[PDB]
Parts: sequence; structure tokens; C-alpha cells
Amino acid sequence: SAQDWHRADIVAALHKRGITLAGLSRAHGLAARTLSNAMERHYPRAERLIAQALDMRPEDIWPQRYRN
Amino acid sequence: SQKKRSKGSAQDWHRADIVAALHKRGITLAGLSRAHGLAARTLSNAMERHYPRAERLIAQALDMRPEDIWPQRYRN
DNA sequence: CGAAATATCTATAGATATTTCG
DNA sequence: CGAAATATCTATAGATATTTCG
Repeated sequence: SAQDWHRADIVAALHKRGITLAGLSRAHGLAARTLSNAMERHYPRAERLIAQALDMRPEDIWPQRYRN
Repeated sequence: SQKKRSKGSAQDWHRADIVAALHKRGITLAGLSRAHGLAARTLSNAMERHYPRAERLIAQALDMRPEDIWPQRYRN
């Protein structure tokens, strides 16, 4: 539980709920690709929106990005 | 064998160490970007995410291989 | 099947804060 | 001093390759 989730695991968890990164981005008024940017770099707002969709805290998906 | 473990556990340079090493050579990320026809901020993007070309240009400026600055990004 | 989403490598920029330089 | 460079959080997009979905 100290390791960041793999990007494939985050995507799989969203898809199981009937949610896509693209759809979730569009639903929040962002460009389709914007939330997927959080898969490759630290982006607090995008992380918060993704975590919210999974009923999780962003620090539990990406503990290494929230060390401090 | 001993060589292979050491590759496997190598860690990425801290961004401050990369910047310090460039500056000691009289090079800035901004200057280096502009010198290659890129926007001033573009090479600094490699400090926050995997960007192979930017990594290559930065490593070249330090006389290094990008996989020695960012071993964790070049782990296959 | 084709459409859409994801993965990757490509390159970008506005606002704000801080540090370093000329 | 103001300019320039770096750091962070904000959000973006063209193209190719691959995977997943309806």
C-alpha cells in the first residue's frame, strides 16, 4: 500500500464502474485527454477527480506523489 | 550478476542535481531548449515526466546517457 | 469489423512563487 | 532594482501504435 497504482489498474478500476478517463474528463468540462495526463505526472486536481470517481483518496492511489 | 543488480536498483537523479550539473557547465534548461529550436520551458518538462527526446538532449549536454540520469524511466 | 479509449512520444503555455543573475 | 530561470499546478494537442468495446 506504499506503491502507486499501475496506470492499467487505475484504468481497469474505472472501467469496471462504467467510467472512462475520457468520459470523466469531458463530464468535468475538460478536454477528453486531460485527466489521463495524471497517469504520467503529478497533477493534483486530475488526481483528485480520478480518486473521487473511485471513491478513494488520491494519496491512496498515488502514495509516492503525496509523501510530503 | 553484480553489475545487473546495481542497474536494477539505480535511482533517478534528483531534479535539483540535474539543474546544478547543467549550471556548473554554464548551461540552463531554458538556454539549452532555445538552442535546439524549442520553447524556453520545453526541456524542463523532462524534470516532471518521461520525455525521451528532452532526456536525450539534457543527457547530451552533461556528456551522459539518459538511462544513467533516469534509470527508472529506462527499466524494461 | 470500425469507433473509441489508452499508451506514447511529440511540444506547448498561463498564473504564481521563489531563486538566481546582470 | 527588473529580468531570467526554475518549480508547481493549471490545462492542452498532433501523430502513431495498440488495446478494448459495442
